[PDB]
Amino acid sequence: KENICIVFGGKSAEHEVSILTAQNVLNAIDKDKYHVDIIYITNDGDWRKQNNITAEIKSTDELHLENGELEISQLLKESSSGQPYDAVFPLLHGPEDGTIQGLFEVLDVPYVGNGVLSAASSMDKLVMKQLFEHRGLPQLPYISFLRSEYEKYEHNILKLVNDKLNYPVFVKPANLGSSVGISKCNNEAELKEGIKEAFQFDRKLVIEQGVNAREIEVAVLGNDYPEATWPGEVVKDVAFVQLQIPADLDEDVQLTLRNMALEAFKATDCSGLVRADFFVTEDNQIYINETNAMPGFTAFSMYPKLWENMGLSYPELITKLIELAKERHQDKQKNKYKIDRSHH
Amino acid sequence: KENICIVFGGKSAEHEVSILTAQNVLNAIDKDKYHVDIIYITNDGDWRKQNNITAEIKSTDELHLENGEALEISQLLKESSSGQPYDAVFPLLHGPNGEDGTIQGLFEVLDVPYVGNGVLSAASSMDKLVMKQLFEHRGLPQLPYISFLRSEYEKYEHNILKLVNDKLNYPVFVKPANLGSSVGISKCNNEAELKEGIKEAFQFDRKLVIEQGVNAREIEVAVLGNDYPEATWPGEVVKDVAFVQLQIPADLDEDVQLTLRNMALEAFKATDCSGLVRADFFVTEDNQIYINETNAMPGFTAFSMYPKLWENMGLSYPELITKLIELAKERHQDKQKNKYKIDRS
Repeated sequence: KENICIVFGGKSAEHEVSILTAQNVLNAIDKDKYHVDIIYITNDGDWRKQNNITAEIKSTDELHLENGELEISQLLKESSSGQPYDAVFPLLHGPEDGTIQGLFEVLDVPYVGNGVLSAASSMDKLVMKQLFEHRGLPQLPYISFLRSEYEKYEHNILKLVNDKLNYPVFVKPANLGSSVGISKCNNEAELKEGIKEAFQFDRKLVIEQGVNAREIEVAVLGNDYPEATWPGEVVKDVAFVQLQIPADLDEDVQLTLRNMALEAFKATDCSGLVRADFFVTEDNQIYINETNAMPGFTAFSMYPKLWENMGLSYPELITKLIELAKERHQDKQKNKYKIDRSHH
Repeated sequence: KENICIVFGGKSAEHEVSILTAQNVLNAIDKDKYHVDIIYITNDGDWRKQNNITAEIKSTDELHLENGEALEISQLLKESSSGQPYDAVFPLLHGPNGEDGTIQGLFEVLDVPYVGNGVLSAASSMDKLVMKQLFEHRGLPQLPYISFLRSEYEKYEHNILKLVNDKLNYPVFVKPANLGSSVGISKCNNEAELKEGIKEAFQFDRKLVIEQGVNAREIEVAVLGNDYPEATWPGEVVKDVAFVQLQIPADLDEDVQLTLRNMALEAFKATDCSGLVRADFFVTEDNQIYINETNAMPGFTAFSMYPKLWENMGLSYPELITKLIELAKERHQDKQKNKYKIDRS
């Protein structure tokens, strides 16, 4: 029997979605196969652990833990069965991405999903776009700069936005995911204001050409030999979850999107999973928008539903993610041995 | 006094250097200005704390090392033995386990202010392929190179070997992308050697870089700052052949030195560094410049390149340590300020 730790909560009011997600995962997890503990990280950063979850959690209130089992390191290094975890499943963004993965790595705890680089890469929209560019994936025109750069080269930068992009454009802090400080700008005065607004939240920005496009998402699962689902659509009458799986798109367009999703996964060197989010215009021009390293993971979110469409049930998906974590961490340690052995 | 913690040792034989660097740093810190705790990470990865270093560390044996207090990872790591939070934590160790970027992640989770590079910059300059991609986007010159995953070599071996031939001039270097360990690096003079060289590197890493090699001079530039970084004049390790005395500034034309200074700033920005970086270039006999790598955690003994480059600029080793602390606090205040505004929208 394998020991699993679900970690959820977090310093933010991504709180409720994190708790809900944990309920879903806990209630889907195969239980005579998995011994399961939970750690609720409160907002204040108190880690509260409950051991050996056996019953269906009927209510989200159950998971707002009060009591806790030790220090952070002790919480993570040992399962309730007295032995290390086979996998820890983070269902929180760490105060951003990549930080909690660092902590797991320092503790040598096996964990689900993306690693440090890939998590942080995907959370920085500029880095992400540069990785996608190098890989040959199509993207909309954009510009990026640092505050230091804007402070010295404003006129030059604002000229770039005019010669290179068509309004409307979006100004987007590079380093959030929260959508704060995003602004749609229809002209240069709006752009100027958008930049000023945004720099109140971040020291680095991307200015992207807007499009009218469908929002098409592909789920990828794996480590070294990832697989991609048929795409799904986030259907919306107005751009500013209702899902259609598979997406109403030509077969050839679906195949291209599946293969680009695999390329996007590789470009940011993902592990475990990624959701690749595209723009597909009414003429079937395809741009990758972003990858999401920690996609919504509720029983009804796009990422699990894309897998269900392929015949991979939600309990089976969670199992697959866990075995991937196990494999990745096993492979890390084995290469350590070979390297150690080389040094000797 | 301000309150500082130095973290050193780690899961490696980086140990002896890391210990010496901790000594140097500690002896460079004015204890009437700073209250200093240290944390040693043993090879098995146990954290051991020694409080309130007040005297010169005349020898390493005066450090307790494994014999400091047994430390769990907890909110406590933010608190000095004075009972004040640390103003800055100075990591003088790598990612034995994980990558670079992992201890930074731990510090961010615990909201500990720390010196130097953040998660993404640390991790990106430790992955040679991401690093190269970032430098290419920034328009910095680099030697020709190819990269691939094991899974890609597995199914496209022929095409890849032919890409090497059609793109790279032999000899080439096979480099694991994710180690700084030099384990699995090899110099390959033809396809036969390359093939061997690839097979061997894949024993240790799942992603490789193949690079056109060049014998050339190795020239380094130090950069210090967060949002308004400054670069040193370049330096070089003194030697007649390219196949521990430094020359600072390097024996290079002034225009070449200036170009390098500015390239170092660009490399700093390309990997979104904080605190510092060392940019390491190749410069050929005809003054062709290629950035080799950035180093997010460059050697930091009293006699190391990074410190000596600043010394030539008039910034003493103690002043350099104080500046890095001040940049650490600044960065962390900036995060706190940003989180507040974000949260309040």
